[PDB]
Amino acid sequence: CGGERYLDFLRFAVFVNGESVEENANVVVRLLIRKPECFGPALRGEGGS
Amino acid sequence: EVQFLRTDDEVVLQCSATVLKEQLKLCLAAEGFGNRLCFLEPTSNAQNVPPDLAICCFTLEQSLSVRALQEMLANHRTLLYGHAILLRHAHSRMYLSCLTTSRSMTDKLAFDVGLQEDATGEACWWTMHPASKQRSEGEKVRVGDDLILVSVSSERYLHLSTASGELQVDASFMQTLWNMNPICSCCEEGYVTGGHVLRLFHGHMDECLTISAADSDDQRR
Amino acid sequence: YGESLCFVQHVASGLWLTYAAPDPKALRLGVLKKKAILHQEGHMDDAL
Amino acid sequence: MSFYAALIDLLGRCAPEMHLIQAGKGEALRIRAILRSLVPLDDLVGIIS
Amino acid sequence: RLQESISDFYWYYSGKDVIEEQGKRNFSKAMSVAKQVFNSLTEYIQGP
Repeated sequence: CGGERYLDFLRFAVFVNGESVEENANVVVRLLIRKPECFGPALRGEGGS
Repeated sequence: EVQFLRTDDEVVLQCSATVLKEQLKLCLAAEGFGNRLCFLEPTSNAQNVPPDLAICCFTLEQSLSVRALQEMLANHRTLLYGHAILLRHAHSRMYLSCLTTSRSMTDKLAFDVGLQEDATGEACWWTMHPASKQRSEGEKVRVGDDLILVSVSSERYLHLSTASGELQVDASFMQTLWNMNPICSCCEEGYVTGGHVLRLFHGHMDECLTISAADSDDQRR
Repeated sequence: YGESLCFVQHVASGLWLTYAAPDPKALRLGVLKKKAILHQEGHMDDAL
Repeated sequence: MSFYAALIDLLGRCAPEMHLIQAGKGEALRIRAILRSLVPLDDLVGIIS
Repeated sequence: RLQESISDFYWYYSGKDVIEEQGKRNFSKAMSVAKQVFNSLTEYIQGP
């Protein structure tokens, strides 16, 4: 529940007027992969469904 | 005097693992011909079983900043943290790369680490990052430092995986500390050095030390 | 003071003062503390 | 379900625009490759099905 | 840190044939700061 609320904020930061803001999109993706736990128990890599 | 890693130097990528409370040191190795994938050669038992170091040596060909790498991709330096390095396999003359395939079943987000025939593309470039707060970006990389290698193309760490029963190296999102132990920096003309392949001649270039030919009765021993 | 880098060694055993390399899954607990141990090899950043 | 739907929505909006991919920009291609690795195509079809 | 930033800025315009107006203005202010740092370092050691 808490994670979804932060996800939609990043949705508005990277997508403006129907186009993707590449400056923000690249930063968010790199930040997300540096902390893989942001993807939930799934998409965890090892031991993750 | 503090040793600094420079280009054209031969190094070995060495990591550490825990096996039955024992610290086991492993070197990244690859055959090149017939098998592109990289494996781990143990070296802690070199007293009793010599490791196969002929396929563990890599040459630091280039070391560039991220912007310089981007510019050169569109078209003896000292190693600095945050730079991108190009590792060439000493034996097969191939380049260490983050392969797009994945033979592991435990990690779905991991990629195989292997050798690439050419240095083209960004899949064969790795960025060095400090493992601890002791070193910062832009500082010189010193011998014995723990490094964090990140693939430029895949944004994944050079990871040692212990999920299976064996020890395997792959490109995952979990970091792993590596040591770039130097092998040789600069060799004078002539002046035999360790790790070379040579012949031992007896007299005036007439007889040389050798074993029996193939399919011989003495089992070539 | 503040310039010399010192490695602490136990005289009787020869062990070096270093950290314990904290096990993962403990970072979520907020434990930035690293347990100090005496080890035969240690690490390169053991200087104090 | 809402978390992963929000997560997939965020990653989808982080994808580069078509004109960047057609231009062959290296950064755009790298980002799309990372996104494809995170979310396999078969899982997308399975959820829709 | 300033030198590394200037080096990165050069690589950004290395491919481009001509540096545009905004890039030149940012280069000018970076050089002005670099002049002061060099002058400050010079004042530290002179005397000598």
